[PDB]
This record gives sequence, C-alpha cells and structure tokens, in this order.
Amino acid sequence: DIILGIRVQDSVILASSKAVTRGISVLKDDKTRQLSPHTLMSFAGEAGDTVQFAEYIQANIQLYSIREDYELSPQAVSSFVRQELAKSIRSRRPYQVNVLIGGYDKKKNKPELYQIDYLGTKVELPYGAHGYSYTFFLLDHHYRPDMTTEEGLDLLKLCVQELEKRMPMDFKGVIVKIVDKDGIRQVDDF
Amino acid sequence: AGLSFDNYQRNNFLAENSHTTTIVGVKFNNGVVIAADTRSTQGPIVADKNCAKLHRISPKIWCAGAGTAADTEAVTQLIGSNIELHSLYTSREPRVVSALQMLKQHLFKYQGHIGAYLIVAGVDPTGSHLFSIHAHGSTDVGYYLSLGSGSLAAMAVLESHWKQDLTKEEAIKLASDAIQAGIWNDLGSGSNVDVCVMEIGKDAEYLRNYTP
Amino acid sequence: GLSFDNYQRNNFLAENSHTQPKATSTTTIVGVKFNNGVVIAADTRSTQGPIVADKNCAKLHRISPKIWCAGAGTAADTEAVTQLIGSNIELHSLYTSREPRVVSALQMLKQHLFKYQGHIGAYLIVAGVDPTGSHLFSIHAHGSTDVGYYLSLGSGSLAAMAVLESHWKQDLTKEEAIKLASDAIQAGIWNDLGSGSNVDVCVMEIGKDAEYLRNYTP
Amino acid sequence: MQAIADSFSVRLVKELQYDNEQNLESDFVTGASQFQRLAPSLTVPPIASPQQFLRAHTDDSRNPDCKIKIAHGTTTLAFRFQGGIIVAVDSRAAGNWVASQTVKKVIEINPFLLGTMAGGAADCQFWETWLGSQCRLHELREKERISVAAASKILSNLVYQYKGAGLSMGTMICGYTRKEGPTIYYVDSDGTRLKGDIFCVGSGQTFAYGVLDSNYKWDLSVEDALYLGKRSILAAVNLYHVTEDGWIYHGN
Amino acid sequence: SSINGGIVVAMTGKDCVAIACDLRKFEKIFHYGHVFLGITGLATDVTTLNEMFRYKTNLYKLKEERAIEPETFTQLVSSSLYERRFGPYFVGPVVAGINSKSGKPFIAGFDLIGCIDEAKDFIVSGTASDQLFGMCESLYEPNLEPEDLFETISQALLNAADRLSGWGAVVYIIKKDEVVKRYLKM
Amino acid sequence: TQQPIVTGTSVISMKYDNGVIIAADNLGSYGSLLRFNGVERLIPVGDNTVVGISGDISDMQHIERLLKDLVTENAYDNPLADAEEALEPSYIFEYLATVMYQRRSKMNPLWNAIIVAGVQSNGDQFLRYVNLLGVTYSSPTLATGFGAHMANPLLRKVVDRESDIPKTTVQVAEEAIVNAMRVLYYRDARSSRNFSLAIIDKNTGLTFKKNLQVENMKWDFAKD
Amino acid sequence: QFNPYGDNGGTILGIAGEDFAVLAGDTRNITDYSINSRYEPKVFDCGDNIVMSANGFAADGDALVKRFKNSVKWYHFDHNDKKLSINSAARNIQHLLYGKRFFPYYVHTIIAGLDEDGKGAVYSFDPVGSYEREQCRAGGAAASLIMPFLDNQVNFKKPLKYLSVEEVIKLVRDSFTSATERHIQVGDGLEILIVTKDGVRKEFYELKRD
Amino acid sequence: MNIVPQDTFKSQVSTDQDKSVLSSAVPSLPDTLRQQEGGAVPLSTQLNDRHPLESTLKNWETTQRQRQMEQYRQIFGIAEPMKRTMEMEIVNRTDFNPLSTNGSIHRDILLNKECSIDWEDVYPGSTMVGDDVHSKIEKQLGI
Amino acid sequence: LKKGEVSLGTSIMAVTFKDGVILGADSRTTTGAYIANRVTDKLTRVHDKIWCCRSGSAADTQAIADIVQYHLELYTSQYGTPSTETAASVFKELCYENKDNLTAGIIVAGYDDKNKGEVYTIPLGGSVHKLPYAIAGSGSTFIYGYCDKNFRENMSKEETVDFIKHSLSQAIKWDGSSGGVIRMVVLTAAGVERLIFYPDEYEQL
Amino acid sequence: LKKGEVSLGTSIMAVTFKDGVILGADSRTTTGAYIANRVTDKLTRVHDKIWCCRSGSAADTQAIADIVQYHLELYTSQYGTPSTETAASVFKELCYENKDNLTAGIIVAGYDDKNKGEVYTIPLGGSVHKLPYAIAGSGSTFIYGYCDKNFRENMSKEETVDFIKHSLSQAIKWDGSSGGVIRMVVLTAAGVERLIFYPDEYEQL
Repeated sequence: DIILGIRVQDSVILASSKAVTRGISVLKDDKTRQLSPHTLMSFAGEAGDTVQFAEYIQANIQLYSIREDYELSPQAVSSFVRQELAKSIRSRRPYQVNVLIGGYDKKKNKPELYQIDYLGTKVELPYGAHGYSYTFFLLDHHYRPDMTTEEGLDLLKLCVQELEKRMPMDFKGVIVKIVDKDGIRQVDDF
Repeated sequence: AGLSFDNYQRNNFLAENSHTTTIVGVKFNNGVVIAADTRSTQGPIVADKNCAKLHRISPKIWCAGAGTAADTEAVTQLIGSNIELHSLYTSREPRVVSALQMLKQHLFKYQGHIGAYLIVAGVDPTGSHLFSIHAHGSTDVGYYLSLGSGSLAAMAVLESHWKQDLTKEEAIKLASDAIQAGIWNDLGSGSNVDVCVMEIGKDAEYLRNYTP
Repeated sequence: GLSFDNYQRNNFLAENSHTQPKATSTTTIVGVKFNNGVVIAADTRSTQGPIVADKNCAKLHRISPKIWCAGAGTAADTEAVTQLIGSNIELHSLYTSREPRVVSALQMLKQHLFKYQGHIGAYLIVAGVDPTGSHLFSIHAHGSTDVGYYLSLGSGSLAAMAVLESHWKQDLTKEEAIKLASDAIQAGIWNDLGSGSNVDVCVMEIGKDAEYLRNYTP
Repeated sequence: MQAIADSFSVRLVKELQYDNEQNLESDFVTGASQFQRLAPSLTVPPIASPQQFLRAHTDDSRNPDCKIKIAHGTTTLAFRFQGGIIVAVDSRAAGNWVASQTVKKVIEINPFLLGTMAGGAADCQFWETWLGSQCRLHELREKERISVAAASKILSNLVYQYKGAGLSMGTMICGYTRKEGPTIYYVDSDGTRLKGDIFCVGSGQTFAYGVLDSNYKWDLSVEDALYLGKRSILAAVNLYHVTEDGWIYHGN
Repeated sequence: SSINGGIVVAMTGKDCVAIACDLRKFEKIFHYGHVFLGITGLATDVTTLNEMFRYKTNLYKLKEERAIEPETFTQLVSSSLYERRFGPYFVGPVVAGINSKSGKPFIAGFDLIGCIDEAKDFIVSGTASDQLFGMCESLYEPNLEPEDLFETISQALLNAADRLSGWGAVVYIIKKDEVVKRYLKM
Repeated sequence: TQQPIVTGTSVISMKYDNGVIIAADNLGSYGSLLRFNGVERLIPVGDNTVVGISGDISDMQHIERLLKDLVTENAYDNPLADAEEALEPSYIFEYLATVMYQRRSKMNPLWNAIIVAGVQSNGDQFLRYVNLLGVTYSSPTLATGFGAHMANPLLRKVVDRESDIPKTTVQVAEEAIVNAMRVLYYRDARSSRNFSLAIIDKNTGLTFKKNLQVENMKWDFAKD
Repeated sequence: QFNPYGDNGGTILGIAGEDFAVLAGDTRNITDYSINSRYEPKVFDCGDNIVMSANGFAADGDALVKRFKNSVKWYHFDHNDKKLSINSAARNIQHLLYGKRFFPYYVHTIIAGLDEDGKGAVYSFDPVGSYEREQCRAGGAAASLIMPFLDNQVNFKKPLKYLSVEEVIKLVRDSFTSATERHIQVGDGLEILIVTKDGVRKEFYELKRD
Repeated sequence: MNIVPQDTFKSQVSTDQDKSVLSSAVPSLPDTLRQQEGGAVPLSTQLNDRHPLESTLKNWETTQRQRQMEQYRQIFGIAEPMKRTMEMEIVNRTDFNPLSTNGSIHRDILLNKECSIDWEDVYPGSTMVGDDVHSKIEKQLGI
Repeated sequence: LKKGEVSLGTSIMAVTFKDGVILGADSRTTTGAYIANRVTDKLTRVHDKIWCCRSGSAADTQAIADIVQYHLELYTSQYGTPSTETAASVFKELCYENKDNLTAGIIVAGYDDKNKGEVYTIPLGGSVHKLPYAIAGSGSTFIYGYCDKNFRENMSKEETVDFIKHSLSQAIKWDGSSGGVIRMVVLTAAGVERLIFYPDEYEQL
Repeated sequence: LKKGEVSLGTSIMAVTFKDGVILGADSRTTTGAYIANRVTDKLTRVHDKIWCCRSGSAADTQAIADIVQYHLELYTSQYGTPSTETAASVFKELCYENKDNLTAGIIVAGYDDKNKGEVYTIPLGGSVHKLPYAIAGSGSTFIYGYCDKNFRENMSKEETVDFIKHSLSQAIKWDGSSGGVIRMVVLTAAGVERLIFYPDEYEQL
C-alpha cells in the first residue's frame, strides 16, 4: 500500500506495491495511471473509490490533450487533480486517498513531484511517501538535490530493502517507473 | 443557491477525529430608548474595550442582538435591506411591525438554526414600538426589556425604577443605570455605555460612550 | 451465607465470549377463599422457553401441614425461600408448642424478601388455616404483601382473574370453590401459551386435615 | 391548461397512495411497465438513515427460512493457459433442501462467459442475469461478441453505483475471446476490479493457491490443468473449461 | 483448549439406567459409589464440582457408614448449586443411579442454581433443542431391557453426532448389582 | 404519528346465530388523566356495518373522515345506490386494511386497531380485525388491547368453534359481552363505566345503544 | 423508531409429483403468548396451472400475491390470452421480490405447477429473490419435523416417482399429523392445493381445533 | 396545508434515475465523465448523512406557494389556481437565456418579490464537459 | 419541542354562557424558573369575534395563528363573516397535517348569529373537540375538580366572570408558571368586551 | 424507585375537625394499566388512635410502618399513650435517615386528650409539616384548588365527611390510578369509627 516518490535533478522515480486486495490471493499494475506522455500518477488508499477517481482524472486529461493538441504542464495537472478531489468530497464523507504526481516540464525542462492527501492539500516536495507508519529517515539523511538517476535508484533500492525486512511473504515486490525527457519507462531489474 | 451545505460531511468527519453583554430597552411616554454595553470578549480575553452593539435597521428603527454574532449581523443587514426596498416601493416611512414580521418569518424559516436574539426598538407614524425576538421565531411585546448575560441585574434595576409616564431624561437615566449595573455586577459586561433615543417626529439621537 | 465469589469472572465471561446458562423461570396460580377454608390451585405444565419440559409439575409448596403456597418467578428461589420459611415455622411451632399461624409465615417471608432488596425473584400466593381462621395473602418479590379473597398470578393471570371476577361470591362451598379455581386455571391454560395439562389443588378447611389433590381434572 | 385545471380539483385515493405513478406501476395498476424497465428500480425506506435501518433489520436472525441466502464459497480457483481457462469449484453441501438437481454454484451468464458466485447468492444471480442481458443487447447492437473487459467494467460500475447500500457480492468473470485471449476479472461489491491469472476464493483459498503456484505453467495440457485444479480443490468438485467456442462442464 | 460444552443423555430402563456423554483423559461422567453425575459446561467448573462432590461424598460415607443414595445426592447437589446464588457455575448437571434398597432407577437434572428437574423418561443436557431431545423422544420406548436401552442410547448418540469427524462416546449402564462401561470409538 | 397522545381502551365483538354484537367504552385519556368523557368509538357505516377503532384520537377522526367520504362517494352519481349498491362490510374492511398497510409501508402508520363487524348481503356474518402494521385476521370473537387478554377468554367459553355459532342466541351473546365489559371496568385503570353497544342482525337490521353503564357491581365484600 | 416488521408463524410444504404438484399449508396465528386467530388461507391459486404460497408477514405475503395476480392479468391482456409458464412465473416472482432489495419482504415463497413436459415442478424463493427448483421443499418452524418424516419413508432418487396423487396427499396429511403430535404450533386445519393437467383441486383437511 | 416541507425522501432509486446524464454506450448506467462531480460520488452516498435542514430550505417556497394555491382553491375555486399556474408556466417557458441564471423581472412580479431579498438572491451560486450553450439547448428542447 | 425553544406554560379557560362566550388567561411567560415577561397578551384575535389561546411551542402557534388569520381574511373577502366551526376546522387541519414537525395546541372561542357562541379545543396531535367549556395549560390540572363541581349551563355574565376568576385564581395560586393579571374577552351579540383583574383583587376571594 | 416495584398511586386525605380527625383514602392498587387489587385497605394503623396512609414504594412503607408500630408499643409499655407528634417524629426520622435507599411518604393522623387530633405529612425526602388538612397521591393534584375552596376550621363531623367524600370522588374521577370505594376512619374522644362509601353513592355527587 506504500507509494514512494523521489525527484532527482532530471527525473522522477515513482514506486508502488504490486497487488493486495482483501484476504484473496492473486498472482497478477493497478495503482499507476499514465496521465500524459510525460506525467504519471500513483494513487493509494481505499479500494473502489481511488481507482474511479484516477480513471476520471486520466479521462479528463486525455480529453484536454486531444482538444488542444498539446501537453498540459505538471503544475496545471496537479492543480486540476486537487480541485477535482476537493469537489468529489464536497457532499459526502471523505475517503482515504493519497496521490503522487510526477512529471517533467518540457518548457522549463525540470522534473516535478507533487503530493495530494485525502482533503486536497497539494504540496510540492523533493521526496514523498505514503502508506508507511520511519522511512523519511533514509529519504532525509541521504538525499541531495543534484542526485543522478542511478543514485536515486540506489536510494529507492535501499528503501525497498528496508521494507523487505519487517514484512511477511505478502510483500510481492515494488513496481518502479521513471519519468524524464525521453518519456515514461518501467524499471524491471530495480 | 442560498446558504451552502457543502463540506458538512467533511466537517463532521473532522470533528469525529479531533479536528477543532448587556442590552436594555425602555419605552417612555413619547418614544423609546435602547442602550447597550461596549465590551467584546473572545472568552476570558477582552478583545475590544469599545464596540458598537447598537445596529440600525432603519433611520428610526434600531436593534441590539445576542447569540451568534455573525448570524445577528447578517440577519439585521438583510432585514435592513428588505425594509429599505419596501419603503422605496411604498414611498412611506417603514413600520416596526413590518420589520418584526420579516424577522419572525425569516427566523421561523430556518427552524431555529440561525441563532440571533434581538431587541428591536423603533418609532413610526403609528407610534413607538419595542419588541423582543427569539431565535426560533417567537416575538414578544413589552415596555421594558433586557437581554444578554447581564440581563438579570438590568431587569432588577428596571423593575425598581419604572413608571408609566416617564420623560426623555428619566428614560435615558434609567437605561444608563441598568447598563451600569450590568457592567459592574457581570463579568461579561464592561467599559462604556451606548444609547440611542427615538422620539415621535424627531431624528434618532445616537450617543456613543454616553457614560465612560 | 450465599456466596458472591466468581461474580467478576462471570461478568468477564459474559462480556467477552461466553453466555451464562439460563435459569428456569417457572404458568397459572390461583387462590380462592370460601366460607370455611381456602383452596390453592396451580397449573402442572412447565415449559423450558418455547418448548414444553413437563406435563405434570408440582408447583404447590408446603410450609406447614395446614399452610401452603404457590410461587412464580425463579423456581429455585421460590423453592429455597419456601423451604427456609418452613424450617423456621416448624422450629417456632416446636418452641411455642402451638399450631403455626399464617401471619407468622407472612411476616417471615416479607422480612426475608425485603432483606435481599428484590434480588430474590419469588412471587408467592400463601393460603392456610390456623386457630384464628382461614387466610390468603399475596407476596411480592420486593417484600410487599396484600390481602384478598381471590388471587391470581403467573403469565395467564389475566384470564384467571377474569374468570374469578365472573363467578365469585361471598358464600361459597368447597365444591364450588374447587370448581371456580379449576375453571380459572383452565381459562389460563386455553387462552395463554404459558399454562397447560392438569391442575394441582390443595384445600384447607377449618378443623380438618389439608386435602391435596393431584391431577384433579382427570 | 386543462391538465392544470384537473390537477386543482378534488382523498380516498390519496390514502391508498395511488396518486403516485411509481405506486401504480409497482402494483401493475395500469400496465406491465414494471417488467419493462431495463435498469431495475430498488425500493428504499423513506427515512433519514436507510442504511442503518436495513443493517439493523437484516442482522436479526429469527426465522432460518426468512434469512438472505449466502453462497457456499468453500473453495473456487480459476487459472488460464494456452488452451483456455480452467475453473474449479466444490460440490459440497442435509438442510431440508432436497432437489432434483445439484445446486449450481457457477452462473451461466452466456454461452461464452462464466461468473463465479460468492457472498450473497441473490445479488450475484440477479446482477449477473442483468449483466447477461446487457451483454446480449450490446452484441445485438455492435454485431460482435462483447469483450470480457467490457462486461467486467459494466458490472463494476453497476456495483459501484450502489456502494455501501447493502450489496454483498464477489464474482470472477471468466472468458475467452479471439481479440484478447483468456481473461479473468474479479469484481466485488466494494468496487474493486482486478484482472488476474490465478484466482482462489474461499475458506481454503490459501492451500489451493499454494498447490497451484507450486506446479503452475503457462504451457501445459488440458488434462494436466484439470488434474491440477482438482488436486488444488481437494487439498483443502465441479470443473469448467472455457475455450473460444464456449464453456464445457467437466464435473466429477 | 476448547473442552467447554458437551451433551449428556440419561435414560431409564426396566431395572437399570443409562448415562452417556460425548468425547473427543477428560470425561464428563464421574461416579461416587453407585451414583453417576454428568456435567456440561466450563471445564473448570466441572472439575471444581467433581472435587467438591468427591469431598462431600467421602465425608458422608465416613460419617453415615453407608453409601449415598441418588435422592440424597440430588438434594445435596441442589443445595450446593444454590449456595453460589450470585456467582453460579456455568454448568448443567445430570444425576443417574439405582436405589440399592428399593431398586427403582432414578434420573434427575438441574439448572445452574440447583432447580431439580426430575423426568420419568429421559433427560438431555447441553443441547436440548437442535437434534438431541427430539431424536431421543422419537427413539424412546419405556420398559426396555439393558441391551435394548444400550442400543437405543447408542443410536441416539450416533444420530446426534451425524446432525463423521473425530467422535467418541462413553456410556454407562447401571444395574442394581453391576455397572458396565463402554466406548463408542466409531 | 410517532406516538399516540389521547387514546381509547378496547373494543370487543362476537358472533351469534343471527348476526354480530360489538361494544366499546366512551373515554379519551390524556396520559394518566381521564380527560374527555364524550368520545364515541363505534361508527355505524352504511346500513348494517359497524367499525370500532381503538387508539389515537386524531387518527380515529381521520379514519372517520375517510369512512364518511367513502359513504358519500359510493352514493355519488348513483340514484339507485340503496339496494344493490349498498356497501358490504367486506369492501370497507378491505379498503381500511389496504390503507393501513400502505401507510405502514410509508413509515407513517396510523396508531389504531380496527374491528369491522356486520352482516353480508347473503346474510353471512362478517367480523374481522386489522392493526397498525396492516396485519388482518378473523375469528368468531375479537377484542383489542386489554380486552384481548381478559374479554376474549370470557367470550370463547360461549363461542369456541365455528359450529358453536348457530347454537348461540342474541340474549346469550349480549349478556356475555356485557359481563366482559363489566370485568374490563373492574380491572382496567384506563377504562370507563360508560359504553356503547351495537347489534347487527339479519332480520331487524341494526340496533345502536348509547349511554350504557356497568351495573350489578359487587363491592360489599370490601366491608370486611 | 417505528418497527414495521413482524411474523405470523405458519408452515408450508411443496412437493413435485410425476404428473402433478401438491402445496399444503397450516393455519395458526398467535403472538405474545396470546391467541389471535386460527383460520386464514395460506395457499392461493394464481391460474394457468400455477399455485403460489407465501409464509411470514401476513401483509407482505398478501401484497406479493396481489401483485403477482395483477401481473398475470396484464400478461394475459397484452399477449392474446397466452397461458403463462411456471418458469416465467418464477422469474416474475424473483423480480418482484428483488424490487424491494433495501426494504425486503419478510416472507418465504413456494410455487408449484406443470412445465412444458407435463412434469410437476416446484420452485422455492429466498426472501430477497434467490429462487431454485426443488422436488420437495418445507418451510416454517415445522419443516425440521416434516422433512425427516418424508425422507424416512419415500426415496427421492416407495419411490416418489411412482407415487400417486392420493398416496402423496395421504403422506402429506400423515406428516402434518405427526408434526401436530410432536410440535405445538401445527393444527386447526390443513389447506392443500393439487395441480394436475385437469386443473387445480382444493382439499381442506380438519385437524384438531386446539 | 403544509408549513414545513414533507415527504422529501425518495421511495426508490435506480442507476438511470437521471435521464439527462445517461451513457450512450450503456444507456442503463450514468455517465461519470459528463457528470463532472469528481468521479467518486455514487448515488447511494446521497441517501445518508444529510443535514436535516437542507430539504426544508430547498422546498420551502414551493411548499408555501402550494399552500397558497390550496387556500385559493378552497375559497375562490379552481379558476384562480389554474390562472396563476398558467401565467407562471407561460412566463417560465418563454424565457431562455443560456448565459445567465438570474430570474426574469416578470417572474418576481408574479411571485410578489419585487422588493424582497433572501439569501438565494445574494448567493446565486474550468469544466471540460457540458457547460456550453448546446447542452442547455438540448436540455430545454428535449433533444 | 426543540432544545432551547420557548414553551407556553399558561392557564387557559373558555366558558360558554347564556349570552355568548368568555375566554380568559394569565399573563406569565417563563424560561424554566425566570419570568421573562410579567405581562403578556395571550388572547390572540383571529377574527373580529373569533379569538384563541395557544399552548406548546410559541413559534409554531404564532405561525399557525397568522396563517389562520390570513385564511379567514381571504374567506371574509368572499363570503362575509365566517363561523367558529370554520376557524376550528382550519386550525385542526393545520395542526394535524403538521403534527410531525410542529407542537401546537389551540383553544378557540367564537360567536356567530347561527351558533350563538362556541368553544373548541385542539390538544397536541390535532384532534378537535367541541365542549361547553375548556381548560388548558400547566395550571389547568389543579382546577379540574373545582371546574367540574362549579359549572352550570346558561349562566349569567357575572356568574361566568366570577367562575373564571375563581378558577384562574386557584390555578395561579397552585402553579409556578402562572402570572399576575387575568385577562378575559367576552364575545356576545353586543360586541367584544375586554376585562382585566389584578392580583390584589382575586387573591382576596 | 427501584425497577419492577409496586407504586402506591392513590388519593390520600386527612382532615381535622372540631371533635377530632378523619383519614380517608381510595382502594385501588395498580401495576401499570392493570388494576392489581381493587379492594385495598390503605388505612394503616400504628396505634389505637394513631393511623397513617402510605405512598411511594409499598415494601419500604410497610417496613417503616412495622418499625414505627414496634417503637410505639415499646413507648406505650414504658410511658403510656404517645402523642401524634412522637409518631410523626419517628416516621420522619425513619424516612429521612434512609432517603438514599428507600422512597416513602406518610400522612399521619392522630388524636389525644391534649392536642385533640392532629395531621402531619412527611413527603418524599423526609421533611415534616403540620397542617389543618393534608392531601397526597397522584390523584391529589386534581383537587388542590377544590380543597383550598371548601375547607373550614372546626367543621362538624357530617361536614367533614361530605367534604372528604366530594374531594376523593373528584380525585377518583380525574385520576386513572384512583378508584374503587372510599374508606374513612374517624378518630375522636369516643373511639375509632370505620366508614365505607361505594361508587354508586359518591359518583352521583
């Protein structure tokens, strides 16, 4: 259920769990939606509402990209996501949801990472994590603004090793995606 | 449209998760006087030592409120706008009975969820009027009325020294004495006294800091 | 006396995982007074909740050879209280070398029930004869007593009371009183699900031995 | 204007509540339109808290035959391979329900799709019949066989529109199409749609899943797959084989 | 570990009684001479009652210089249960026996505070509404031989068990002279 | 309503060989206070039908208004609505039961118990009962409230089976009902001495008696 | 808060014969240990060789029967008086029951009739709409006594297939008699509807009037 | 003759209860993209945990007008409510301004609110879908 | 009733006499134990000769009285002076149709040429009863026996005035929610008369 | 009041007249809406010319009355006939010292050659008050005003009998828990006199 995000000087690395639902065992990613060719969204929280919200956001962003024949900036995407999340709970009990948005602004050629909680509080962060009750110790002590992609991957591997030290066999693994100037890639070895 | 109910469920969810004055009115033989204290407290702390608690609905119709301050101010302003529009439409001096009816119906519409307890005094061509209005939509008529946390001392003073035929000066003195007793004997009342006197055929006289 | 041990343990078991076994809660009881004695009758069918447990239950208790009672509520409490008062009455009669009186048993029962502040669930109808005459009383579980000519108790007490109000008069014979009590118990049996089967009768007359009848209806 | 005049002219009908069109339709007063609505209408109490009312008046066991039936759900396992999809359920039950035929624990949505039953039995039966009708209408409209993903998403949206209302159902849609291949989706009443390859649901799901994972291969044989499914079931027995031509029952 | 709960069946024959209990050691039936008692409920309370009754029956035999009769034992159990009026054990006991002087079989049952429930046909304790009391009533026939009574009680136990897994039963057949103890490891 | 405020006590009815007899006392109690002493709880609807309502007074008046509207509408635009169009007790009871069930399904029930008695067109006796939940049932004898626990045992001793109806005369049934009313007055705090009676017969047609008081009361034994 | 639910405590039994069907019901209405009524119909004839019964809340069952009859009438009107089949009736009853999913009926329903093959068919419906086809189905408090009695004598694999209409009626009457002798809420009467290719036959057997 | 609004709850619910936002692919399900409600708002959530005053406020003026019409019908006849409703319908139907939501002057004159202000008037009340003139035209003309 | 809402703990008495009707009440409004107003006019005029007294919630009763007065003005604009039965029917309909949300009880005293003065009572729940006389309020419970013992039909004006004065004096004496002055309205054929009595007058009776 | 007990809802009166005292009561004992005992003698005697009537909880009042009779027997053995004041003091002490466990209220009537008849009332709580007349019970609230309007000092025996009969008849009429017959005990210099009045006599008043 843990979602992680590290913003290195030229890339965004998003990590998520593989799959877990109720007490049902499955083999089988269903927690990351590609909003834009250079913008990715990772969502965690209650099952049933988070997926619907992510699909709604992805549909809206794809419609905007089709209409304008242009790619919306990660900041505008984050603002739209925050507004939609705040609107969704304006007339009902709030549901647990945490969203990490990682993008690469082409106009400024800069990676960006944003975190939105269940009430709709968008915060721009160099690194972010949810679902862990800590893990910020490694993310704070060994973080630099000028870290390369390899260094960020090594830090993420250290965090994953820490996770795979106090968890049962249910921890299948970690799915890792990288957003940079060349687009969105998936990391298999790490 | 109107007052919103959005984020009501969100507010309840946050609450479940640990996320958180003396007024008198005296009617004398040719008019009405309304007096109030001038201290605003945010609990134990005195926020303001000189606050105007006498609000105006019409040039010759004034009121003073208690309960929820925002609700009292909003309802008074809305009724003032309605009264001004009605007077412009009819080209006549507004009546205290019309303001009473509008306030009563508006307060009964919300079934007591708008907390505003008012003393409304005024003078219109039919005479002088003084009413007390409850937050649920019930109104009462009297010759002398008191309101607020210091209303008991004020009522004692009014009962001590009230007569049928009172002059303007006697009524002003009686209202000032009632507010002074409320100020001295009640912790929530203090500072100065604000007075508003309304006679028949004369402009309303508004005296801030009548007794400092 | 009665132990209070394992009270906290029982509360913990009830509040965590266990259910305390229930106690038998006893069913029409009637008492009719005629010109020279009293008659006390009771239904003989006992049901464990919605299931009938026995078609012949002896709910008539003996305090003295001429003082009898019938109880409703907790059966164990009724039996224990009646037996204790009977032992006290026997000892008192031996001490005074005189026939026991109904008023003495009434006083003992009332004081004992008031001692426990209603925690003993026994509601009794006590009839008897003594050198002073024939007596019939009703005793509440909290220690209050009442005097009457005809009394009814139990789940089907309303039908029995209706029958008694229908066919009771001051001058009655033994046979008429027995018939009236049997009719009241029968009405409680037919018009209520808490009573059934036969009727137990006990007749106490002045100057004669008490007559106990089991299964009077057959 | 004449309708306006009629609407302001007049008691006995009002108390019978026949002045409402919904009451007339539900009682077949003027026609059979109640059986003409493709999307069924569900009745709720006209009170401030329908959900807690239903929960309190449902969690009250007084009559064994007045309770809502629950699907067996002992152990159901589904997997896919090059030859299609193998689904295995338990033929375990008696309870005063003597019948000519055995109880069917797998819903036959259509000659090409299978739906596992779990949780509430009535919810699964009703909503999968509705899903089959929707899929048939879609096939008639598009002149093509509807994909398993489309049907699973339709069911997920349907169960999500009533989330928290009281539905308790979890199903596994299994199908085989030329467009996609073999597909298995899991949809529960919460609103979770999960595509998978190996699924095990029930009390003995852990042992069956372990047995399956011990000897699972994409390239196997139909006999090998059926034997593996039966062994996984028996570790804690009806069998279904779904291929492009449809589903065939291999119960034993 | 579990142990709590169980079933006890008592039936009266011609000149004999039959008392049977279920079993997975820990047996719910204990004898104090020629009187048998089976207790259903918490294992701790069952053991406590067994120890207390062994104590009291040993003292009774030492004083009276004779064995204790089923009626006297029934009265003793009732009084002992009523002593803990406000702290009662979570138990249901059943007493069976043969009066050594008159020969008439005796069976009785109690609630948790000692209300005596004496039945002339049969008594079921632990569960008396699911599948035991009705089947015992259907299978009961008065005035049966000891072998017929044993067969009836074994059939009743098997019927209750069916309505398979690890199941056993202990059955005692009591005559005026000798007692036969049998198991049902089926 | 959510809860009743002013309530009635009980209505009791039974069948005899030629018709039915119904009775109910006249009292409206405001809690523990016997407030009103002029409330009539027996409504003669039509020619040979009587409806007895026990419970909330406001809902009883609402039901009376409904019955009056039904009577007026049945005879509306029908000059011959007196011989073949006369309302039968079965139709009135069916309408009342449907109304009660529909309002129960609306979560806004009528806090009443209704007993409908009369003689059908073919001379058959009709006697049925319905409650606030909408559940209806029929029996040779019927009662509500405390009368369901005390008056019913007294009446069933006269008519216990269906075959007992032809054996029961009008005098016996009337005496039994009067005795039941007296017993109810004996052992009911909310009861009233005054009561009203209605006899529906297939020969005479109807007889409604008001201002009836419980007589022959025995209190002399209280002297001791 | 107002409680709109209740129970009346009946007993129903439906048996699918080789060329017929039997639906029998008991009469009893008592609550809070007080006797209310003993005579009320429990088995209704819906026509088209379909017989329906509902046990539970009396008002709920009556409303369900009324709705089904109105639906059958409209189906006849709108389809040139076409006869309705047993399975179509079962589907209609399932939809009617599930239309109240969040305000459920507190009743259990059993229907019986003849299919297109002429063989007796019986369907049992769960309170919210789960329906199934069974040869024999007993509902109520006395089902736990009626069902073992039937299973002891006849076999559903004297075989039930060769049983006659009179034999099945006798068996049902004896089962109800045994339940009355053992249970305490069965008696007064027994209303039986028999569905054959010639129509529907009614038989009211008078048990003890206790 | 009501004062406080009554019968504000819904007896039944359905997935296609709002015909204006039906999905074209599956006409029996709502279209979440065109709803623009955030995408995580099931209809069931609209049945529980509501403020006990929202229904009273949203149906207050309608209830008052219905009571007034009932009084007119009782005292004056059918013609007076018929004429009032006819005038109101004619005024409402002939006004179509997709670029504004403010009511017409004639509507306020008919409702006797020429010189009356409530919080509805003070507070009358981005999206990529369904906020153009064409959507309002389709809603108005039933297209 | 709602939390913090004013309740009408009054003493109301309407009596019909040979020449019409008299409706009387006290003048105290309380807030539990503190007297908010020593002098109040509880006699509400709905029509020129149709008056009423209110109990229960003050706001709900005031709204109902205003609506009924508006309805009677509309009726008078068409068919002239209404009757007490019509006003009672309107009150009953308003109270019964709104009993699920409003707490209100009314006592209506009227006069007309046809009926020559009548009294109606509408308690909580919305049922209308026509009585020769009616008493209501917190203090009314203390004068049930007194009023029952001392009521006659077709009394004179002074006899009815004395009866109401004595009964209301006793109700004020034994009740803590009843106030100083007694206000009575006499509705007869001659017109409407208003009478007021002070504590120093009736306390010496 | 402990749950499941019996409440003594009744109509109790005690009136002092020229030649002594009279204590009157009804004879109804109800458990909810059901009359458990319609013939009840509520005139408890604690001494030859000292009587009392009880209210509250039946068991507690009976225990207190028994203890008071024991105390008065001891006093009579020691010093002779006690005065009504002594019995009232014992009642007050017993009720006050156990007011946290027992709910009891007593009305004590007595006579002696010195004081010539006295009435005392101990309401719930344990306070004592000496009055020319006393009323108590659930049905008393309806006759308060009546009792305040028809009591005179030094009435004759017949006048007091009529006054008590009328007041208790009204209380029975207006109270649901009051009914049956009226029982009165007259305590004078001559002795103790018992009077019983049946419904057919006082209902015609």
